[PDB]
Amino acid sequence: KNSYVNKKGKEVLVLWGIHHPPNSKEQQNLYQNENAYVSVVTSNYNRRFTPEIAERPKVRDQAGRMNYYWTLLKPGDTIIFEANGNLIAPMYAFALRRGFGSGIITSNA
Amino acid sequence: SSVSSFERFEIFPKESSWPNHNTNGVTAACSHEGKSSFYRNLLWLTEKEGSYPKLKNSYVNKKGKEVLVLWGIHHPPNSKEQQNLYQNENAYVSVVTSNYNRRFTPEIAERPKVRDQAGRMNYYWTLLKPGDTIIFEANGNLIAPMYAFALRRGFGSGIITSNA
Repeated sequence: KNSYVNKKGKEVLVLWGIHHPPNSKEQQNLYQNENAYVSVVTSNYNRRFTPEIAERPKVRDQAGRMNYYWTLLKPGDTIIFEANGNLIAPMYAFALRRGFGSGIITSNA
Repeated sequence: SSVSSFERFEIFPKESSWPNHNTNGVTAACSHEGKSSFYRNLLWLTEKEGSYPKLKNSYVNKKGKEVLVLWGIHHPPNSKEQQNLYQNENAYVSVVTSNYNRRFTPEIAERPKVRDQAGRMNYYWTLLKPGDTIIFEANGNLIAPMYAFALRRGFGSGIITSNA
């Protein structure tokens, strides 16, 4: 269990992953607990995650899956990461400055 | 926004619907008159004689029109409070109708205190059709209805935000 408080005064965008092994033996040699979990929570966020161990097609030569999540952490809001396996914890997060006239375009110029 | 009116009728009577569960669960977050109080349309069900037997209580929509039912599901900050209020760490709720079917499970984990409460309270709803039954089955963490609302659909209605 690890915690961060938003001391930036700006919307901290946190990204984390939840891994899903293709087999139960890999779950037991990377994370020890077969019935592992993760539980990322804030003041208004609350979600538990659980690895769905199952045999799947290889993509980038990987039968495993890797579910990427996010939430906005408000000014002064605390986030509490908790787990006993499969949590791919953030190194870095991004304190956003809102601004208008921005937007995504697809250009070959 | 598409309703003109409804009636506030007691869908599950506080005393008779729960002979095996203490219904007078009350919180400082829902305080009123300065003392701790609770929702006039919900019951916080807890242990009675230090036990929470598996409840199974049912209502049928005999109002002949869309009954909006409201219920909460509690999620403790710790496994001590999960035991002390609900007896079962393997606690669940299951609210089911003709076209509705949903099971709930307490996501127990420590969280940032809001309104001076580390616990969470997830408010769910469903429309109960004319003549349709709703069945509440649980062994913990069900915050059962007291009251529900038989709708009367309106036109020209809508929600506005006005300081006038």
